[PDB]
Formats: sequence, C-alpha cells, structure tokens
Amino acid sequence: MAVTITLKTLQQQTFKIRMEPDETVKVLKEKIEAEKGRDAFPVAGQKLIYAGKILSDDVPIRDYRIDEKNFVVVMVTK
Amino acid sequence: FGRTGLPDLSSMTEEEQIAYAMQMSLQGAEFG
Repeated sequence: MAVTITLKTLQQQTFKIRMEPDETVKVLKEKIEAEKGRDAFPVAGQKLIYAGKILSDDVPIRDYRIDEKNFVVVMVTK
Repeated sequence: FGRTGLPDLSSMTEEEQIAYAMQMSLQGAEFG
C-alpha cells in the first residue's frame, strides 16, 4: 500500500525503493540499507538528497516531493 | 571487486557517499 520512491546510489546505480511517501524516509533507509549495505547505508547515517535538500532519515520523504520520475541521492556515512 | 552491485566505498562511505551523493544529488537543480 505504498508508492515506488526513486533514488540515486552514489555508486551511480539509479534505482527506486518501495516505501510510502508519507513515511519519514527512515523506513526507506531500512530497504536501501538492506539493498546496498548496513555499513555503507546504515539507517543511522542514512540521508537523501532531493533538489539539494538533504533529508535526514527522521524526516518525511514526502516533505521533499520525491517523485518516481525524479530521484533522491541516498547518502550515508559510517 | 564489487562489480556485483556492491560498492562499500572500500571504507570511504562518508566522504565517498557524501562526495558521490552530492555529485548525483544535483540530478537536476542548477541548469546543467
């Protein structure tokens, strides 16, 4: 019961995740982190970029109008 | 090494994901 977010994994891998636009982008960190790595994408350091607007995993992905046509770079740090 | 869809930044993560992140974070927000 959610949409298909779209992100850009620094490595150049353009893909998309299956979280809800209303979520706080953290649930997303759970997925993307599970897809890339709990070291290179640990929900903790999990953050995204939409139009230069970083998005801490504890913020709303929808707050950054993250559409499927566009993507948000998934930046993280250990 | 990690051509199987796995970067890891060989331990650069923060700087490599912040550097890489920004570079592609601007997918389109600076007329170019």
